[PDB]
Amino acid sequence: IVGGYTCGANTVPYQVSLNSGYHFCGGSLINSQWVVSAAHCYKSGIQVRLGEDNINVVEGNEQFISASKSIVHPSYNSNTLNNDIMLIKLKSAASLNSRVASISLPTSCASAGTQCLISGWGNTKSSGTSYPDVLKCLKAPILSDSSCKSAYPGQITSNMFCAGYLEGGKDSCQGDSGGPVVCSGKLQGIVSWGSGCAQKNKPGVYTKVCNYVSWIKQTIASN
Ligand SMILES: N=C(N)c1ccc(CNC(=O)[C@@H]2CCCN2C(=O)CNC2CCCC2)cc1
Ligand SMILES: [Ca+2]
Repeated sequence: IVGGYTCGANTVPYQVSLNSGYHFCGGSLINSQWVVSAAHCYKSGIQVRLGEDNINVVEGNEQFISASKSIVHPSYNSNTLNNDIMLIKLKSAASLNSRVASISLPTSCASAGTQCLISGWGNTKSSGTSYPDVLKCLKAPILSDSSCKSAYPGQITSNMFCAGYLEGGKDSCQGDSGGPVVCSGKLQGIVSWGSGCAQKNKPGVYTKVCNYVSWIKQTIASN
């Protein structure tokens, strides 16, 4: 997260870290046994880490639970990142508490101009590399689809939306991948792609979660 701030410990209690010996992606807890992330975060041997603030220090509210299954969206295309969403099931139900909490799926999509919260353990530099070890936050509005499409002609689908700031300086970044965009109490976006981080006229691109709520609800009910 570039241009953001320290959230504070467990203030984003639906935020998860995906770990396979190291943090490699974010995710969102949507109920005691299931996580949503980006399909580009798929890999085998994932351990879900809940209740995290400093990801390099055991502070006392963590839950580490191995994934039992992963389900990438059936229409995921890795080249275009269309349908960049996956579901991960926990080997055992998480113990839900104030620091480990699920985030509601939308009932309908969010509008351009709605303010959201984006969070993650990703790079904080727009030039160069620096990884934070505590969770970083960023409040960012959803941008018009046309500004989105003008930034990335022919690369935006109906399953993507842009958020952030066209002037640059504030954006998500590598390592934030699969992490949440929460607007009005609902998970509306997943950190998916962009060009560089916090560059002028290159806003962040997010998976459009409202399009996938029926798929999510059907898939968890059958798995
Ligand atoms: N500036 C940002 N908001 C931002 C930029 C990049 C990321 C991380 N995501 C990525 O790097 C993703 C996953 C693997 C390939 N990838 C890409 O961005 C590759 N670029 C193409 C653009 C059209 C679809 C794929 C996360 C956030
Ligand atoms: Ca920790």
